[PDB]
Amino acid sequence: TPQNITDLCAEYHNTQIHTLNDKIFSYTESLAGKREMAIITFKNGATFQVEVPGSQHIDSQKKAIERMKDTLRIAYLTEAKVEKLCVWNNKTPHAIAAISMAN
Amino acid sequence: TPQNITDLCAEYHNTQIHTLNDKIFSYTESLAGKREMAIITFKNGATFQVEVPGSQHIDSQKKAIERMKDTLRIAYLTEAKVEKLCVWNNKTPHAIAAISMAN
Amino acid sequence: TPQNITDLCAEYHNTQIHTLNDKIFSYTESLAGKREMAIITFKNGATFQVEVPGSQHIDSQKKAIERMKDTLRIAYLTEAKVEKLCVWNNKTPHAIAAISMAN
Amino acid sequence: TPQNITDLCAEYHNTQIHTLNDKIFSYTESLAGKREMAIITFKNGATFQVEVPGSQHIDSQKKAIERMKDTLRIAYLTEAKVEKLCVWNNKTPHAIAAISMAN
Amino acid sequence: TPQNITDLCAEYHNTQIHTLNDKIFSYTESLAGKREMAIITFKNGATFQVEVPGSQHIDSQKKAIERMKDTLRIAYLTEAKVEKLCVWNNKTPHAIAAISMAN
Repeated sequence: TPQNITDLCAEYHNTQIHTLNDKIFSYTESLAGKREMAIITFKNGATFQVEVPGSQHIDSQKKAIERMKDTLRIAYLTEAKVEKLCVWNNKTPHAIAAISMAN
Repeated sequence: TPQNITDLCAEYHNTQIHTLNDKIFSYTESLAGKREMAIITFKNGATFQVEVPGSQHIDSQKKAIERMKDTLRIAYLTEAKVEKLCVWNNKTPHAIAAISMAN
Repeated sequence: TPQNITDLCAEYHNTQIHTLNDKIFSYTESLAGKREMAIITFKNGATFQVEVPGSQHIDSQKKAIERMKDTLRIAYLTEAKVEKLCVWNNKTPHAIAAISMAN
Repeated sequence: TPQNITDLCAEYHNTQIHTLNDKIFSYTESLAGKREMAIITFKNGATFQVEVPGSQHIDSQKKAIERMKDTLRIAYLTEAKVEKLCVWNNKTPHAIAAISMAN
Repeated sequence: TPQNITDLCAEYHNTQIHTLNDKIFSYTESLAGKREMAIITFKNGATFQVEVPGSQHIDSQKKAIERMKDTLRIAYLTEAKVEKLCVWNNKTPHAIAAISMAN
């Protein structure tokens, strides 16, 4: 059972860590059909998505996808520094699997 | 697989982008029957709705409609700048499909 | 499709607008059986309730009732100014149908 | 239909009102099995619980129990003053039925 | 019922109290399949998890697990002082059973 985001990220294929150490620059969310997703950017130009729930996700990820969008919204609004994102790099924008926040 | 609200908005019929770059001026919410909806305005006089869930919405949009009203409420209370709205222009008030928040 | 709370309120019988332009003075919440409700007051004494869900409510109102109590609690804690309430005046306390926040 | 927490409390057997007019001193919450509950204390030592959902509860109370634990947490974190609690007397700690918050 | 986290903790096998009296240093959460979990750390090096929901959990614990991750995120973002954690010490990182917050 992993002790940090880097070790967690390494348990999966097609992932990587992006280190941001910065607040979120913009937060976007959509209710449009088949694009029920969130998109965040950072001032360095990096863009990430929380994917639309799909057949790629198992049932236990459903609640966590919803939570992640909650987390990104409040992080954005509080200007919380994002340390790292673990992302799947076989999607464009890279798809968020995990987030760490630290000052 | 869009990277921003403008490219997302462009995937749908009967939509357009409004650029606000302003905080929400007023936030209204109703629990009355058949009008379970939210309405927001900006100081420029613009009015937008989150529509009552209906037959025009597929299942996956229902959860995202609830999220959007949560987003608008907290955006309003924190005086967060709304960058852009993607809206359907075949409804009055124009109906929100997506929001971006920046600055 | 309503442009504002006054127009929305006018679509229903037994309603009226109260214009408060003030923050909520007190917030009360109960989980007692058959009294699962919220009550708010303003400094002048005017009292309003979010009614216990009952057979007068259609299914779509259930989520909106829960949303309204969430809204009143955060409005209270943030000292947000309530502009207007649309209420049913065939109940005591008058029962909230919609709320507008501005200023 | 009660105007305030004192009148609501008086509708029930084994209840009493505690007048605190003070912020929550401590907030405790548990996910351990059969102890899925919250406990709060005030600086005077008075201690209160939100009971684990049980056969004493009716269905309409389930969502309100969850809401009450939400309210207690955010009240604690914002240092909001608690005016009164209506509690059941026949449990230790006394079990919260209702809360009022006021300036 | 228990009046405090220490008494609550002692009701269970394989638990202990950690006394932190410090804000959370880092907050991590994951939506990756089979690792839908949260991890927190403190400046003293201590690391804790909210376990992925599984067969060891009774159904009533499920909502409480989701609540705990909510609480840890907001505690982190508000820099709220964590007093104590009750944990299962038969897991690595130690698994959170309960939390107490006090200033």
